[PDB]
Amino acid sequence: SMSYTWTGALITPCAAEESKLPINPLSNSLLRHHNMVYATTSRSASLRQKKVTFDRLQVLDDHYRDVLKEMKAKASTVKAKLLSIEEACKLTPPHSAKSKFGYGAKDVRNLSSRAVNHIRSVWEDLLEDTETPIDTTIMAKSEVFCVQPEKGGRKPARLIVFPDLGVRVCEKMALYDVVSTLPQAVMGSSYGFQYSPKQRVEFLVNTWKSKKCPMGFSYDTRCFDSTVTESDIRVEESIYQCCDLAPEARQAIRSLTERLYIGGPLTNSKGQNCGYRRCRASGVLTTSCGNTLTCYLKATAACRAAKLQDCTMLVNGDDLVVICESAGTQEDAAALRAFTEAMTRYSAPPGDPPQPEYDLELITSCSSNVSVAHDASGKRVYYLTRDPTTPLARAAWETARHTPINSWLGNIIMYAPTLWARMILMTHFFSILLAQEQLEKALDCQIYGACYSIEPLDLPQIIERLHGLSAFTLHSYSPGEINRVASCLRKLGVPPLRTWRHRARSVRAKLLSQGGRAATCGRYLFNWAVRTKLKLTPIPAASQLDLSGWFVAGYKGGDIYHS
Ligand SMILES: [Mg+2]
Repeated sequence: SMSYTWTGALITPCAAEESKLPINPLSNSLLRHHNMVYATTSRSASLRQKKVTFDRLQVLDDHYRDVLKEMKAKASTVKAKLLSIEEACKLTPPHSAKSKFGYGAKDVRNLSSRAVNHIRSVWEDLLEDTETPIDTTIMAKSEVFCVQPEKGGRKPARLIVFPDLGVRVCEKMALYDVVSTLPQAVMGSSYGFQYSPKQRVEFLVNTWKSKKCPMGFSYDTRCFDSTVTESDIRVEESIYQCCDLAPEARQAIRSLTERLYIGGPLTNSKGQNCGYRRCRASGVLTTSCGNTLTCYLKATAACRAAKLQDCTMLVNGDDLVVICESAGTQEDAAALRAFTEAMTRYSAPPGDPPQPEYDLELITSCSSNVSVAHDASGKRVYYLTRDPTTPLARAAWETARHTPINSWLGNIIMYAPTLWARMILMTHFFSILLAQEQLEKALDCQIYGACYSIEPLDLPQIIERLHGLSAFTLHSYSPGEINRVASCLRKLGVPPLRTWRHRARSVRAKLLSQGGRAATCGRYLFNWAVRTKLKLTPIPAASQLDLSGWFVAGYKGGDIYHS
């Protein structure tokens, strides 16, 4: 069937859309080539619509059915709980999109009578009506990027599709426990969202070293959400139904599957009918779990079709990396083509054709790659890094324009050991918080799709527990990483590293001048900036903070707020 059908009504914005950095940047200090930065808007919606609209032809074989049965047997060990209205309400982010029924996220979190009474009626309606498609809103997503190195090369807006707030709270009641527990039960160590960055690199490095002769590849499915078929979504449900479930949870899942997950009408921000979806909606609770299960099922079956040997996969939503035993350069390239042909039959054709890779450091998955540096004792440390271009572009945007979600904080947390996060991101934002005395103020950021409210003065503890003490002492970065960063700073017009070393000293000195958590930030976060390096010992606070559910599951698109 067609992934989408369109009526002609436009994807419209809800308010003014900004597409460029403000006229005189609030921090030309970070980035000088302001014209390189842009944000996507609804103006490019039709370009995205063209890419994402096509007929899916899916052919399932015995390998697919075999793997599905294996997955179901593991799912059948799961017992899932229904969430109470109160528990589900508390998972709603404070700035979640308001309901058309006259209440908003604040009312949901406060358990207001209007909100709670509507949510209860939405729940009963899932039991009373098993078929009527549930309405969804379609919008163009606002995301900031740096322009392609081809003069005028811009990505079009992604299209987000989500149901009303009342429905989203009902999804949590029925499915939050399922999507939080089932993927690991089914996929075991292949489930990527159970790992912190440090644990992910460890799993990757250990997997690499376990092969007599390792070969690895990432597989990029073209527009994964659009490739998800009605069959795939019902197969996903068939896995959920293997859980022990409350009767109303079973029904809610059955109704949500047929009324929302498999497809439905698309309404624009003006309330006009835009058309019809028959693929994955980006903005429902099951999107991350569903994509991960579907990708894992198709890829695992595809490895079997391709006769890849000793495959170990790591799956994060639509992101896939596999490491296996090599059969020779020639036989690998052939196997990889067979794998791609199998994935294509399963309705997951590639964007960029995959390439066998015989150096772990050259594989990028989840936009990231493994690289190597050295700690104080000169011991080899592996860490995850990425090209810093998008993080820096978004940092510049967030410095110049007010933003609800602070991607720079998420990046500092997730990439704390990197050369660019330590020298640029940390230096830049700590100077800003220092100047405005906003240091103590908690900020919103996302980790694996879930929203968290985090105090920047807690970064030392967070980083140590997540990445290890070596995150504060890494030196001797790889030539490839140094050159990638240098090239990035050239392109964006970011001042040279040596310069950041200077600003850092000033910041470090000011932080120490304050004492307390501020002083701890000075000592640990900026020890790279001095030669007379303060000896760094494990912080007392590291081990005694609530980092429980930070790396349990993926929640991208699921409207989840943690703590
Ligand atoms: Mg893809």
